[PDB]
Amino acid sequence: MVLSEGEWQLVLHVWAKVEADVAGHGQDILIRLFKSHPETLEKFDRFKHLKTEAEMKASEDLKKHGVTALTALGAILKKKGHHEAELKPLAQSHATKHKIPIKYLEFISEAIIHVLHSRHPGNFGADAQGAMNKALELFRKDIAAKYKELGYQG
Ligand code: HEM
Repeated sequence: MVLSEGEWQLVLHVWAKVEADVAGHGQDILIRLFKSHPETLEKFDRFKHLKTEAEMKASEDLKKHGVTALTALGAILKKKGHHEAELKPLAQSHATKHKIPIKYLEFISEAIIHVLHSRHPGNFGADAQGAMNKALELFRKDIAAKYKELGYQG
């Protein structure tokens, strides 16, 4: 797929608001993911012991990981589709070290979209949400093709 420049603009305009507080957004998103789909927490050996949302909120580690994850995504989105180099090391570790099925990349995409909708309603109307969704679908499609070259998904 290919996003138009107007679609990238909408994606990068809400992302600039996320960057005003990366750690806060990274915490919200990972928590939304774990609550919604608790099986995804089992992939994290570091965090699988966390029992409640209050424990999650208080985990410094968890918040440090959310910053790491978001920063990597942000770097991919700012490429506006030319992200081949960035995607390689990410597809290699998620496919052969962590073993994250595409399905889970779909659940986190849903969590990213829930949180932006809640926090940034004025900058995340229907067109901006469709543009974010296309960007995350592109990301997932390229990752999936890389998983296949790497010997992991299907
Ligand atoms: C927006 C999509 C995602 C991004 C951009 C992302 C990014 C990252 C980055 C930058 C790291 C550190 C370096 C590395 O190991 O490659 C990481 C580690 C990891 N990721 Fe992801 N990730 C994403 C989706 C997920 C999902 C959906 C899961 C699991 C349900 C997952 C599970 C993990 C695990 C288990 C690690 C290791 C954490 C630790 O022990 O240090 N990732 N990810």
